[PDB]
Order: sequence, then structure tokens, then C-alpha cells
Amino acid sequence: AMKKDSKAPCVEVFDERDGCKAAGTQKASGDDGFCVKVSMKAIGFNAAEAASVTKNYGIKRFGA
Amino acid sequence: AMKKDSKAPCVEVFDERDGCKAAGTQKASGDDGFCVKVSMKAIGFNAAEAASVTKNYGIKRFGA
Amino acid sequence: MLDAFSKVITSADGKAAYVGGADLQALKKFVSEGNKRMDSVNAIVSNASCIVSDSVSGMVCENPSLIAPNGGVYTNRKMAACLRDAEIILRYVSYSLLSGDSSVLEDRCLNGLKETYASLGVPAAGNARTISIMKATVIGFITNNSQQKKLSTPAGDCSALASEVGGYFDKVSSALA
Amino acid sequence: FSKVITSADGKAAYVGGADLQALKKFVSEGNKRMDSVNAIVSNASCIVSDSVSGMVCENPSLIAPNGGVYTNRKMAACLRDAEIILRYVSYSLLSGDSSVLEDRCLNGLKETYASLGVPAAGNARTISIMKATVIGFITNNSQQKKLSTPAGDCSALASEVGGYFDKVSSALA
Ligand SMILES: *CCC1=C(C)C(=O)N/C1=C\c1[nH]c(/C=C2\N=C(C[C@H]3NC(=O)C([C@H](*)C)=C3C)C(C)=C2CCC(=O)O)c(CCC(=O)O)c1C
Ligand SMILES: *CCC1=C(C)C(=O)N/C1=C\c1[nH]c(/C=C2\N=C(C[C@H]3NC(=O)C([C@H](*)C)=C3C)C(C)=C2CCC(=O)O)c(CCC(=O)O)c1C
Ligand SMILES: *[C@@H](C)[C@H]1/C(=C/C2=NC(=C\c3[nH]c(C[C@H]4NC(=O)C(C=C)=C4C)c(C)c3CCC(=O)O)/C(CCC(=O)O)=C2C)NC(=O)[C@@H]1C
Ligand SMILES: *[C@@H](C)[C@H]1/C(=C/C2=NC(=C\c3[nH]c(C[C@H]4NC(=O)C(C=C)=C4C)c(C)c3CCC(=O)O)/C(CCC(=O)O)=C2C)NC(=O)[C@@H]1C
Ligand SMILES: *[C@@H](C)[C@H]1/C(=C/C2=NC(=C\c3[nH]c(C[C@H]4NC(=O)C(C=C)=C4C)c(C)c3CCC(=O)O)/C(CCC(=O)O)=C2C)NC(=O)[C@@H]1C
Ligand SMILES: *[C@@H](C)[C@H]1/C(=C/C2=NC(=C\c3[nH]c(C[C@H]4NC(=O)C(C=C)=C4C)c(C)c3CCC(=O)O)/C(CCC(=O)O)=C2C)NC(=O)[C@@H]1C
Ligand SMILES: *[C@H](C)[C@H]1/C(=C/C2=NC(=C\c3[nH]c(C[C@H]4NC(=O)C(C=C)=C4C)c(C)c3CCC(=O)O)/C(CCC(=O)O)=C2C)NC(=O)[C@@H]1C
Ligand SMILES: *[C@H](C)[C@H]1/C(=C/C2=NC(=C\c3[nH]c(C[C@H]4NC(=O)C(C=C)=C4C)c(C)c3CCC(=O)O)/C(CCC(=O)O)=C2C)NC(=O)[C@@H]1C
Repeated sequence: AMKKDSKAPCVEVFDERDGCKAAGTQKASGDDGFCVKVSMKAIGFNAAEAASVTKNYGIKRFGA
Repeated sequence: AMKKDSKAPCVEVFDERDGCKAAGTQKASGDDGFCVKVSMKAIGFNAAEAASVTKNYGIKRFGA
Repeated sequence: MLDAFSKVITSADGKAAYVGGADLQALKKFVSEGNKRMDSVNAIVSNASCIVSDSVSGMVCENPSLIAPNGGVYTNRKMAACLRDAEIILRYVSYSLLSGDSSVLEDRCLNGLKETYASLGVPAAGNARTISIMKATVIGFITNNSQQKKLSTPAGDCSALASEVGGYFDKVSSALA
Repeated sequence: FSKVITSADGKAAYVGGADLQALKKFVSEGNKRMDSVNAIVSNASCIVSDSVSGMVCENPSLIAPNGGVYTNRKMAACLRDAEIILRYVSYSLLSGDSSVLEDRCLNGLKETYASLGVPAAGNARTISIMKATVIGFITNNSQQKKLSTPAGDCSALASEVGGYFDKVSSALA
């Protein structure tokens, strides 16, 4: 059932084959540069984006 | 002196005169709908955006 | 189908789980076109904000009564709730594409959603158009038909994955019709 | 907000209600000023990315080998710095002065960039595009997106924020 708690799977895909490593970020096992992360998080309301859409919806963007 | 720690003032401006309130967000005294928040945060590297700019820098956006 | 992240969906706190290295290599064998599929998922989530905002904006510009009084996204609260829902849906679709099936989308996003929207008066015609624009936008990214931003992938064909993710959007549309 | 700048954890401070009313009596044009700050921070991502993108498209040698933003690591560092600078400028416009920008962002920065070989011409162009973009938003000359403000003139505040950007340009020249 849809639980009405706004929680959704947040998938993050990493490709660090260039060798640039950030401190503290090793969370799985591997050294080929690839990782997939999934968490389940409440998606929040964004008043700023809601204001912008209300104002700017009639403008075609991105060559759409 | 610039401290070489990537920390910058993060300013957030709130105008909640439309009466929409989110639970647990009252952090100062005030009832006219306005608030300014400032924190000092390390500004992070964004690999995805770096990848996009490298690929897409020659695309004019936003009617510039 | 890829089940490694199932426990994230069901855990009390949704704390992140991670897979890399040889474990991830083995996982990718359980879905078709593993590498192009990760690129496709990355394209969705990396562009989540613009996908949602262009889709809701199009909903509104085609039917601007949606932002007039009594409209589905009249007031900033309602607009924000709609942008949130569009992102929630997009994210369950992204997880369907990662895992190669729609069971979690159907169970945790769609089951009960039509009746909730009926109770709230969320208009079906508007939901249908936001979904069809999100589908078109995602397919556009995956098939090298996005104009302001191109992906940084090796050049090739991703038409099968575009058809698969289109199917996941179609499940949303069908459930909310 | 000075204690936020100097505290060890930089934990957030909040001003609303009467304190914010009072603060809006020490700076000019307090309401337009908060709309201007809001326009900067709400659009920080696209301001930064459009500005760094333009510095590259005008000089694509910057992404070639030996170039200032060759490799994702260096491009990401540059985008980060552009955002840092933009945010110090936003805080200058909130407070109506540049003391924190000069002390915590600009003092020692040119020396750091000289040591690293961060190119001054590229920095100059990124800053000039960031300035133009912010002024564009504040004066209704942005073309894709407009602000949700009462219509009116914000040219004085555009001049003030232009001066803060000019302090960055001058320091890094
Ligand atoms: C934050 C994104 C944005 C929205 C949304 C919007 O409505 N306007 C936005 C940005 C914006 N950009 C400018 C000005 C410039 N942008 C560039 C870079 C692009 N030009 C290129 O040639 C290039 C590579 C192909 C780009 C990438 C430049 C050079 C400018 C001009 C800077 C100058 O010296 O004047 C503005 C300002 C208003 C305008 O459209 O010119 C804005 C608001
Ligand atoms: C995420 C933003 C984006 C980037 C960056 C990029 O390169 N492409 C992007 C978005 C994108 N949008 C579409 C398709 C559509 N977008 C809309 C909404 C706008 N049309 C309007 O009339 C309007 C109000 C004035 C909008 C806002 C619509 C209607 C579509 C078409 C949907 C359909 O049924 O086909 C795409 C898909 C490729 C394309 O150009 O159509 C993309 C990639
Ligand atoms: C109703 C659902 C709205 C909506 C409102 C939200 N506000 C959020 C965060 C927030 N708002 C304020 C201003 C408020 N607090 C005060 O103390 C004062 C004045 C004394 C007022 C005007 C603040 C300071 C904050 C941040 C709180 C903190 O720093 O912990 C918010 C949460 C955003 C998030 O969770 O990421 C919401 C949802 N948002 C909407 O879209 C509708 C229109
Ligand atoms: C060098 C400065 C790069 C850069 C790297 C960053 N990566 C960030 C987060 C991150 N990276 C991974 C993948 C890594 N962890 C693993 O376990 C494995 C494989 C086994 C790899 C490939 C993960 C999982 C994460 C998130 C860590 C977590 O969830 O706690 C990161 C942080 C971003 C932030 O803090 O907001 C950085 C800076 N980023 C760049 O721009 C340059 C190119
Ligand atoms: C449609 C989705 C795209 C398109 C994508 C392609 N990707 C190709 C190969 C490929 N991508 C990766 C990175 C990917 N694998 C991972 O495990 C993760 C992170 C966890 C990532 C982000 C790899 C390793 C590879 C294979 C090496 C290679 O061939 O470079 C690819 C080539 C065909 C194939 O390998 O099946 C394509 C077509 N390309 C496009 O033009 C659209 C926009
Ligand atoms: C250039 C910046 C803009 C422009 C801005 C204008 N804003 C005007 C009035 C105004 N704005 C606010 C909200 C502001 N004050 C706050 O305390 C906060 C949050 C902390 C914010 C976001 C208020 C309260 C007001 C006064 C009117 C009202 O109650 O809404 C305004 C009218 C002139 C004036 O009052 O000085 C302007 C012109 N307008 C433009 O066209 C450019 C793009
Ligand atoms: C946007 C394209 C729509 C639109 C969306 C609205 N949804 C509103 C409230 C709402 N949405 C849900 C489902 C959401 N919560 C979840 O947990 C999940 C999945 C796990 C999803 C997809 C719920 C449960 C609710 C009510 C409770 C809540 O927000 O926590 C909403 C506000 C309706 C109102 O208050 O009248 C809107 C505006 N509205 C539109 O017009 C377009 C078509
Ligand atoms: C973008 C418009 C530039 C560009 C920027 C680069 N900066 C690089 C490293 C770097 N930047 C700083 C200053 C930054 N740190 C702070 O704490 C503050 C303010 C509080 C700022 C403004 C530092 C200290 C460093 C080195 C240490 C670190 O990153 O923590 C950088 C990497 C250069 C290299 O490693 O060779 C770049 C690429 N580069 C360009 O070409 C354009 C013009």
C-alpha cells in the first residue's frame, strides 16, 4: 500500500573511474569506480520551486 | 583570512505570509511571516554538475 | 531482476544501502543491459528537478485553470504538493528501472493512490499530462533527444531501455486514469 | 548574523519578527534587499553553472590539458569556488557591507590562486557573468525565469551588488 508518508527510493549512481576520491565516502567494497546507493527518504515540499513554477510555467524551456 | 575550508555563509529567506506552516520550523520569535536564516557550511564538490558543464558548456541556455 | 536494495524499501528508517565492485558486477547480470541501465537511472535522478518542473509547468501551461481558484495547484501549498508527488513518482520509476521490475512501484506508490487523489479532488487529467511529459522527457534524455543538456555516455542505442521505462510510466498512467 | 561567521560549528542563526523589522531599518530598501538576496540564493546553481560554462565556451582551452578546468576534479573545484564567492556576495547584500567577503573570502585568495595556477582571465570572466546574471534577475532582464516580486525598480540594489562583484574582480585581477 501507498503509505502517505511521502517516502520514496532515492537512487544514486557513482562513476569514480577518474580516481578522484572524497574522504569518508567508501561505503561498499570495490576499487573499479562504480557504486549504487539506495535510501528511502521523505520527499519534501519546495516553496521556492512552487513559487517559480506558478510564475514561470508559460515559458518554454530546454527547447521543449 | 580566507581559511581554505570551503565554508561560506548560506543565506535562506522565508516569506510565509500565505499561512502555510510546516511543523517544527518555528526557530525564532515572529508572527508576520518573515524570517532570514544564516549558517556557515562547507560548499561541496558536485561531480555530476562538473560532468555536465564539461559536456554542455557550448550550449546557450536561458536566452542569454 | 535486481533485489539487493529490497531491505531499504522495507526497513524502519530507509538508511542507505550500497553495492560496488564485484558485488555490483554480479548484480548487473540479473538485469538486461546493466551498464546502459545504470546510465539511464543516473540520467533520471541527476535531472530529477528539471524533469519534474518542466512536466508540471507543461501541465499548467496547457490547462492554466489548474492555477486559478478551485484549481488543482492553486496556492503555493498545492503546487508544492504536486511537485513533490511528481518527484515521488519519478523516483519510484527510477527504482523500477534500476531493479528491472515494477513491483515496488505498484505496491508502495500506486496501490491506493487513485483513491487518495479522488478523496482530495486531485484532477486526473492533470496527473495524466504531467506523467506523459515526464515520460517524454526521460525518453528524450535516454535517446539523445534532449536539447539543452546532453548526457556524457558512450554513444549508442538505448531504445530498449527507453521502451522499458515508458512502460513503467504507463503503469502510473493506467493506475491513475 | 556575525556570530554565525565566527562560531566553530557555524550553526544556523534566525532573525524574524521584531528583530528582522529592526534590521530592515539599518539598511536601505530592506524589502527589495531581501528579494534580491532571495533571487541570488534561490538561483545559485544556475548562476554558477551558466557563468563557468560561459567562461569555457569563450575560452575552450580551459578544458584542454594544462587548462584551468581540465578534468572533472578541477571543474568541480571551480564550480565550488564560484558558488562560495556568490554566497559571500549574497551575504554582503544581506548585510549591506563587504567586510566579511573581504576578510573571509578575498584575503589571501589571489595568492592561493597564483600558487595553484588558477587563471586570472578565466576567474575574471566567471565573475563578470555571475554579476551580469544576478543584475539581470534583479532588474527583470532574465529571459527564462522571472522573480515573483511586486513590479518596480531595483536599480540601486543592482548597483550595490555590482560593487560587491567588482571587489572580487579587483582582488583577483
Ligand atoms: C540562472 C540561469 C538563468 C535563468 C533561469 C534565466 O532566466 N537567466 C539565466 C541566466 C543568465 N545568463 C546571463 C548572461 C550570460 N550568460 C552567458 C553564458 C552563455 N553565453 C555564452 O556564449 C555561453 C557559451 C556558449 C554561455 C553558456 C554570458 C556570456 C552572459 C552575458 C554576460 C555579460 O557580460 O553580459 C544573464 C543576464 C541576462 C542576459 O540574458 O544576458 C542571465 C539572467
Ligand atoms: C529537464 C529539463 C530539460 C533539459 C535540461 C533538456 O535538455 N531537456 C529538458 C526537458 C525536456 N522536455 C521535453 C518535452 C516537453 N516539455 C513540455 C513542457 C513545455 N511545453 C509547453 O508547452 C510548456 C508551457 C509553455 C512547457 C513548460 C512539453 C509539453 C513537452 C512535450 C511532451 C510530449 O508529449 O512529447 C523533453 C522531450 C524532448 C522534446 O523536446 O520534446 C525534454 C528532454
Ligand atoms: C506549507 C507546507 C508551505 C511550506 C512551508 C515550509 N517552511 C519550511 C522551512 C522553514 N520556514 C521558516 C520560516 C518560519 N520559521 C520561523 O521561525 C519564522 C519567523 C519567526 C517563519 C516565517 C524557517 C526558519 C524554516 C527552516 C526551519 C529550520 O531551519 O529547521 C519547510 C521545510 C523545508 C525542508 O524541509 O527542506 C516547509 C515545507 N513549504 C511549501 O512548499 C508550502 C507552500
Ligand atoms: C573527487 C573530489 C571527485 C568527487 C568525489 C565525491 N564522491 C562523493 C560521494 C560518494 N562517492 C561514492 C562512491 C564511492 N564509495 C564507494 O563505496 C565506492 C565503490 C565501492 C565508490 C565508487 C559514494 C557511495 C558516495 C556517498 C558517500 C555516502 O553516502 O556517505 C562526494 C560527496 C558529495 C557530497 O558530500 O555532497 C564527492 C565530493 N566529487 C567531485 O566533484 C570530484 C570529481
Ligand atoms: C542511453 C542509456 C545512453 C547511452 C548509454 C551507454 N552506456 C554504455 C556503456 C557503459 N556505461 C558504463 C557506466 C555505468 N555502468 C555502471 O556500473 C555505472 C555506475 C554504477 C555507470 C554510470 C559502463 C561501465 C559502460 C561499458 C564500457 C563502455 O562501452 O564504455 C554504452 C555502450 C553500449 C554498452 O556497453 O552496452 C551506451 C550506448 N549511450 C547513448 O548515446 C544514450 C544517451
Ligand atoms: C528587485 C529586487 C525586484 C523587485 C523587488 C520588490 N519587492 C517589493 C516589495 C516587498 N518585498 C517583500 C518580501 C521581502 N521582504 C522580507 O522581509 C522577505 C523575507 C525575509 C522578503 C522575500 C515585502 C514584504 C515587500 C513590501 C510589499 C509587500 O508587502 O509584498 C517591491 C515594491 C517597492 C518596495 O516595497 O520597496 C519591489 C519593486 N521588483 C522587481 O520588478 C525586481 C525584479
Ligand atoms: C501534481 C501532478 C498533481 C497534484 C498533486 C497533489 N498531491 C496532494 C496531496 C497528496 N499526495 C499524496 C500521495 C503521495 N504521498 C505518498 O506517500 C506517495 C507515495 C509513497 C505519494 C505519490 C498524499 C498521501 C497526499 C495527501 C497527504 C500529504 O500531502 O502528506 C496535493 C494537495 C491536495 C489538497 O490538499 O487539496 C496535490 C495538489 N495536484 C494537481 O492538481 C496535479 C494534477
Ligand atoms: C573557477 C571560476 C576557476 C577555478 C577554481 C579552482 N579553485 C581550486 C582550488 C582551491 N580554491 C580555493 C578557494 C576556496 N576555498 C575556500 O575556503 C574559499 C573561501 C572561504 C574559496 C573561494 C582553495 C583553498 C583551493 C585549494 C584547496 C581546496 O580545494 O580545498 C581549483 C583546483 C586547482 C588545482 O588543484 O590545480 C580550481 C580548478 N579554476 C579555473 O580555471 C577557473 C578560473
